[PDB]
Amino acid sequence: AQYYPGTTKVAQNRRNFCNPEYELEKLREISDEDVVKILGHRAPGEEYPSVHPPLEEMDEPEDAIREMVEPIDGAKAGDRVRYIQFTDSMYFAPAQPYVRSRAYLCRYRGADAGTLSGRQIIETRERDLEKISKELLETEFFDPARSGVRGKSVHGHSLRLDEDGMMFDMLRRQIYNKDTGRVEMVKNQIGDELDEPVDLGEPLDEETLMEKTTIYRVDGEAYRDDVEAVEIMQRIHVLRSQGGFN
Amino acid sequence: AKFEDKVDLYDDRGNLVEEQVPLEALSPLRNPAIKSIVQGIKRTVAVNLEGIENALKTAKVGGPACKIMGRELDLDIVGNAESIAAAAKEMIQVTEDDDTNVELLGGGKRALVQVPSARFDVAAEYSAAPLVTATAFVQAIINEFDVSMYDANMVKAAVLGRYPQSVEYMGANIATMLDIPQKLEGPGYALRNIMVNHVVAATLKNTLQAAALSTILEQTAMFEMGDAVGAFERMHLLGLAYQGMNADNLVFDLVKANGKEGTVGSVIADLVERALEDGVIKVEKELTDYKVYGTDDLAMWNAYAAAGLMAATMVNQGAARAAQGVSSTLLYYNDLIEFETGLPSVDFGKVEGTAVGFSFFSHSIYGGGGPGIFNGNHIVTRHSKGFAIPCVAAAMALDAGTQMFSPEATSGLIKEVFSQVDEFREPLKYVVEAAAEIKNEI
Amino acid sequence: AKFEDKVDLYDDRGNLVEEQVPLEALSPLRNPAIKSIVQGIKRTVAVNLEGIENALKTAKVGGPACKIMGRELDLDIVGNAESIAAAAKEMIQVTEDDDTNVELLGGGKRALVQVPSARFDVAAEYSAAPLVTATAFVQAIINEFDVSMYDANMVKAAVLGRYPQSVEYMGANIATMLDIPQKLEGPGYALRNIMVNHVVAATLKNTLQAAALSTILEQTAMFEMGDAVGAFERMHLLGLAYQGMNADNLVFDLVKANGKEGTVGSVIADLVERALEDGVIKVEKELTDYKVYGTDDLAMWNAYAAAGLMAATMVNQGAARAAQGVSSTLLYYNDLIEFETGLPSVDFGKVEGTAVGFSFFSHSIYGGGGPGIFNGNHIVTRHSKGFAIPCVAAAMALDAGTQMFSPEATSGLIKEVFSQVDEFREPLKYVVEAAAEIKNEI
Amino acid sequence: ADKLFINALKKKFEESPEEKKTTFYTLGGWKQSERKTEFVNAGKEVAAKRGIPQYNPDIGTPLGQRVLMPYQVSTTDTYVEGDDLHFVNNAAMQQMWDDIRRTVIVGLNHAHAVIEKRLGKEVTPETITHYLETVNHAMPGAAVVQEHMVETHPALVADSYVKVFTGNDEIADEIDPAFVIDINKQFPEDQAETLKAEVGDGIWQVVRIPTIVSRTCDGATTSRWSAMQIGMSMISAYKQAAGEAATGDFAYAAKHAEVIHMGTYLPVRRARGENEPGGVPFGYLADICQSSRVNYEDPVRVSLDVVATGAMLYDQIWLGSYMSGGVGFTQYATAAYTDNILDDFTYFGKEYVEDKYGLCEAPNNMDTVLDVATEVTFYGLEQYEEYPALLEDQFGGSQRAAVVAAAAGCSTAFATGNAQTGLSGWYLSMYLHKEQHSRLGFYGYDLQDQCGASNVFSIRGDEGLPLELRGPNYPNYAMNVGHQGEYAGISQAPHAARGDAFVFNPLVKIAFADDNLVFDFTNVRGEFAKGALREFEPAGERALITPA
Ligand SMILES: C[C@@H](OP(=O)(O)O)[C@H](NC(=O)CCCCCCS)C(=O)O
Ligand SMILES: C[C@@H](OP(=O)(O)O)[C@H](NC(=O)CCCCCCS)C(=O)O
Ligand SMILES: O=S(=O)(O)CCS
Ligand SMILES: [Mg+2]
Ligand SMILES: [Mg+2]
Ligand SMILES: [Mg+2]
Ligand SMILES: [Mg+2]
Ligand SMILES: [Mg+2]
Ligand SMILES: [Mg+2]
Ligand SMILES: [Mg+2]
Repeated sequence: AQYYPGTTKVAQNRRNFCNPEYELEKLREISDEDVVKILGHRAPGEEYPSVHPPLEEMDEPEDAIREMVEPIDGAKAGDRVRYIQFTDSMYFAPAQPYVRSRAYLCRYRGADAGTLSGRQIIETRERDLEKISKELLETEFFDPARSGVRGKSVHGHSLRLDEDGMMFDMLRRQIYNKDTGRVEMVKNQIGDELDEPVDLGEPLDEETLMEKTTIYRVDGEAYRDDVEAVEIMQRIHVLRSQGGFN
Repeated sequence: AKFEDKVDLYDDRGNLVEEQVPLEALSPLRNPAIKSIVQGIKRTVAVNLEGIENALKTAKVGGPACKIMGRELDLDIVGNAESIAAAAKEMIQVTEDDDTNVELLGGGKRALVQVPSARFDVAAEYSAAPLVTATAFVQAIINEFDVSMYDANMVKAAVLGRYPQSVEYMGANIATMLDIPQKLEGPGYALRNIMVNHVVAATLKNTLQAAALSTILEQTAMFEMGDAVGAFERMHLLGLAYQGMNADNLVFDLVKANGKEGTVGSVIADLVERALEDGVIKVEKELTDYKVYGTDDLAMWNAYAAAGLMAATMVNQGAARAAQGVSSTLLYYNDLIEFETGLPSVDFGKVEGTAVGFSFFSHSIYGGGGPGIFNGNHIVTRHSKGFAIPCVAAAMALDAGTQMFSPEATSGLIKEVFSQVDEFREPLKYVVEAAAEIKNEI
Repeated sequence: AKFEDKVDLYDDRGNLVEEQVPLEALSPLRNPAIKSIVQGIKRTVAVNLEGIENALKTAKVGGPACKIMGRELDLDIVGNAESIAAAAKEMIQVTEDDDTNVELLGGGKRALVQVPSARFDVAAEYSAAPLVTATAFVQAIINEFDVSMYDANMVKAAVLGRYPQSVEYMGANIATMLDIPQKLEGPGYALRNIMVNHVVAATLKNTLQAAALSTILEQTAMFEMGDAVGAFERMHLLGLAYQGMNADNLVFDLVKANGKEGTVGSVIADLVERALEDGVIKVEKELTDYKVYGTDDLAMWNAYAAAGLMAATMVNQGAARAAQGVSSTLLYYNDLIEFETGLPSVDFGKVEGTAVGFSFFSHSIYGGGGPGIFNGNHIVTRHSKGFAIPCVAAAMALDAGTQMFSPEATSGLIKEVFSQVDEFREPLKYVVEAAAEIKNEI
Repeated sequence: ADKLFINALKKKFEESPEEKKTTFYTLGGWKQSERKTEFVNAGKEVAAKRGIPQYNPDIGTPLGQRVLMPYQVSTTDTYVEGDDLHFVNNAAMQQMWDDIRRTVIVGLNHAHAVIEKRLGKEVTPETITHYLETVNHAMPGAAVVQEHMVETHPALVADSYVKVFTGNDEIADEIDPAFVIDINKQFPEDQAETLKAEVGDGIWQVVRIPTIVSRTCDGATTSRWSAMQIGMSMISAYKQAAGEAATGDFAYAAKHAEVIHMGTYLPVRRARGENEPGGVPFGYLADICQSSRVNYEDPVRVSLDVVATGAMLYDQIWLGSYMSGGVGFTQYATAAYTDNILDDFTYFGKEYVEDKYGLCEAPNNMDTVLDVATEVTFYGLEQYEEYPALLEDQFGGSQRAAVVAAAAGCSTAFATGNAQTGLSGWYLSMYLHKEQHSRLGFYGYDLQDQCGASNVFSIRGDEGLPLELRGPNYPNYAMNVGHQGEYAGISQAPHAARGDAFVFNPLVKIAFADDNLVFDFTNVRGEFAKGALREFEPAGERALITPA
């Protein structure tokens, strides 16, 4: 598949995030327990709650589509559907809202993705959400200064950065330590205090954010100069226009 | 035939039924099984005899939480159901042995009623079904027990509710799959105001049959609204056949190839490969490491893309066995396929636009609700001209129990009565059989 | 037969046509001419090609006083009417040999369109007639002149108006006798929302034909509403026969006896004497110098009193050649006959009550208007179940020019087109002939 | 020169507007703001008086971790916190809506024909003037025929009256001038000649019912109230029986056959009668705004005053209350009428088109849409990338999408002279913006945006309509903020560049050219600022009939 037109670094990064045969660069290690803490849906040690019984205990009648589509493991078990949500700064965060939803529906099964200017969300069965969330948090989808895990009070994507290069957060979930140059998550994504903070690594430096970003800007790569990407968007405009007429 | 196209027809197990049938043998205007389904849904009513009896004994009539103390009437309606049903049938029919059906269900607790077809060929619309059914049961109950002139108005309230003070039959103990003509968002929309959960209940959650019934009702409405007239008619018919009727086994085969491990993106890649293999699209220009595709048949490209969009919903929401993400599939299947190809998405962007508002109105505070409560007449999901709602019906058929407003919650009276009717329950069987029967008359 | 009654049927000149016709042969459920009229009403549209051309040339589209400067388009639509109508007809029809009719009138300034009955048998209601007609004419005008994508939306505004920003086709240059389904006062009302001036225009002001068309539409709606089901059916059928079909020549003979010098009161005296002579009423009790009449057949008393009410309208408003007093005749014919007899008036007081409100709302500041702008769906005149509005149609047929909102003011487009159709213009003929044809099948 | 938004940005923040970093969390939360401090204090007083907790800054999350900004009302030097632009707190905004809701236009042409034909009586300038004195007593709720009538208090209903207009100068001259909207006085000479030719010898009433009645009841009251009192004044002034058959023709004409409602009724899911915001087409909203007859040598000022009228009515009052409610949608609307931001972008586009093509001179086609809407979309997006303080001001993507696409769409229509190609430029701007920044608006913002290109030129039943006839009930537009008022501006734009006196209905344009309105429709943004300052005096209050 080709995913997206264009000849800039931005365009190639957008293709890479969509392409399941591109290996997402892993930038940091997070334990399974600390991913459950950041999510905030269950306590370490708590069994997965269920919304319905396991599919095996259901005995549904014959349906060729059900028989051909393998359920994800959380669906087999009857897990609740839960979420993880991110905000990405317009000052060169690596991922951005539509790049996420497009990539999630190429790489992940059983996925409900939503895009907005200040937040982007995925909802799926709980145990599968924990495995996807580890990849979202450990890889180049995430920078701990320019991206934020936030289930509410999302304001910041369009704000000036603070003195430390950190995006605004009304609830201060991610704290940069000026003495150490590392960021710690000190609350879960809905803003409750964690018993012990989770290290998220060092912010990426400016050269690496420019290598990895998927936003076009006049002080980076401008969209108007990626003339092949612009030509495809204008083509889809004109073809939709003519098709609705005759 | 006005068009040259032919399609191969399959069953709900993916086995060939009839080869090379003219496309117009599936048209709502020609297929006799689609006529029988539209006339059946115009004329069929569910009667809750147990609900009438309980409303009367408790004086709980006229809408939620309402009661009139002192007006209670204790009548053995369920115990005398046979005699009441027979008396109501004699009023509902036009002649003895015509197409009127009155059948008890649930040991007399419910009745399936099919008002005779001849009453509709002399009516402007479809309200004779609840109105003639309600009055025949109200008069049969008053006659069974000799209810007095002073008390009979309580029977009327328990059957049809607060109408005509309310515009709707608010609190009624009868139900239809159609809703009142005043609630149409525009003229021609009545076959669109049919709740997704009602289609999933009548088809017993068989995914292909729920998608077929929804596509039949949606694209039939597109005829009545004039959208399938003239330049646009072939686009609508091709959408019916490929997205709703599994023409050429394309939705089935894309689901088979992507069910084990697939995603919305893997279904897009398989559909683009199959459109190129079949000559529906071709490379028009090369840009830098990017092929621009064109087509000389936009209606057929739209129909292949629509079939892919239905298979992507079955793969994504079937994998989660959770309907909610159908709003995301309907958005990003279309968004991704435009940047994958340089061609316009399904319904020229109108599926994507329906899916942006449907996503918002199924995950926000402002309105909407879960996927099952939408319909082609809802303000959020009326905008695509038949290509979106049938995928919601497929996703709700696949849902294993994630919804509070499930078909068990909203549609149990519809389920018990309408799933008895073979053409509503298994319309993919009956409409393909009828198309093969008329194939040399088109 | 369910009923034993028979009636004798006459033409609009008072001559016998067919004797001893079973009552059910005139039922809207059985009579095939009533079926053809109702299906005709559903599928017929008037197209004003001159109006479309003038709206385009001036950019005056979207409702009263509206104009878009700089959007003017000068198209020779009436000069190319034949080609435009033929191209529309090929999109409107289903097949080559169906019952689609497209006919130019007025040198190409107007077209009569009858959409094929088959599009209705797979539709929920009747809006396919204006919506299929409008799109086929918009597409045929665009194709005739090769109107560009940038300008074509002005053709759509000139044909169908401000819809869908407005709920109605506000500013449209097409017209139908029915109105949109959202305007029904209740479910089942659509055959009642037909302006009295449109029935009088269609029937060319022939008084008996205007009364017969109005009664067939009102009483056919009574079946669709369920009012004519079970205990009430015979009442409704005898009303149709005696008030609308001149059964037994009762209406005609009352008018002949009272036309020269009679009043509403002289008609009442004759009708009471005729009821007594036929055995419909009899003296039950003597008070002091006052006979109290009774009846063993309330439906037949009601029908005879209904025939007298129609005759009283024709005598009173015919003598003035001024329709306004129909509101008074509907009130006091019923008020006088109850104190004349001790029996209930037409529709058990519901005509009298409709007449009270109609009188007020045709002589006051609050609403309503002249007789011609009422209809069975109007809030003021919906209350009688078919026994009032036909008299208003007979009164407006008899008006010699007293009304500002006359049929020439409100209904000229409807007159030109719909009076071409023989069964709309002269329904009494066709429904009589049909009743004779099926008389042995009842 | 400085971009037009620089002064406002320099007022909001201590940094120059180009600066990329700031500091947060040290402003004391809500305590930084005069208006939030007023609200905290008032909440405690409210909750004690009524015995139920109410406004409390410690419920939920703590506002004011960043600067709570002032806003400049565009074209003014007035700066206010955004709460002063919420419609609940702004009596000028409430009055703007009451003056539209309580107005109807009612012909006298049928009525004069019933008088001459059915009654056989004469109509002259004299009998019209006598009728207008009578209806100006009756219309606010006072009696002219019956004994023992009880009446409305004149000072509670002092904003209700009836005027007339006509294209016939020599009647407009012969009727008492207190009652006449004088076209020649109110409009420049070229627009006056267009408008008089449209009206011709027709004579039309502009009827305003009392604001206190509109507020008690609803928009569908207005044409009924108007017709009752026209009916009483026709009976009194022309000597009818007080209630005869002809009286019904005056009622049908005033209620149905010669009325112009400001809005048409709505479908049942959003059930509302006439004269509600969702029924007002975009062409009428541009003709209600009176900037066209004052600012006609500046088509950008005329178009942006229409955007301000429509963003406030359709997003704040209509979508943000009638169709939702709560805190609502103040700043989704304020983005289109504050800080001179839309003004900077639209003046750039106008200059681009005047230099390249000349106003109204470009081909009306897709080549022009692709050229102008792409150039103006990139200009507006570049400003948010060059000025960090501008991006932090219009912080929500939906606000930026509506402002950039309004400038692109208006500029396209200034080139073509046709609103439909301006609408196609609005949708192309959305698609380019979404790809440039990898975001657009809120979760549901581009439902109409993605249907948009395909429905601009469609001709199908519920799809096809010129933009001037569309409104908040066009199906794709029925739900979402950040579009409707901007579409009213695009509807105005080609007509302001052409010099046209009106956009869609010349009777509506004349009906608001009246200094007896409470709100001043020639200066909508000035009025919003007066209301924000608590300096506007609305009608409708009950002070005269309540204790001191
Ligand atoms: C969708 C529909 O809600 P329902 O699904 O019918 O509950 C509709 N609301 C809205 O459109 C909300 C529009 C204003 C709030 C969101 C603005 S983006 C209404 O209340 O009639
Ligand atoms: C009849 C109908 O008026 P129209 O005939 O539709 O103009 C209706 N008015 C009324 O019912 C007026 C009732 C109040 C005044 C009379 C009270 S007795 C209405 O405005 O909808
Ligand atoms: O977050 S949502 O798009 O649902 C609503 C924005 S006000
Ligand atoms: Mg690990
Ligand atoms: Mg095979
Ligand atoms: Mg593959
Ligand atoms: Mg006599
Ligand atoms: Mg005696
Ligand atoms: Mg600084
Ligand atoms: Mg002032």
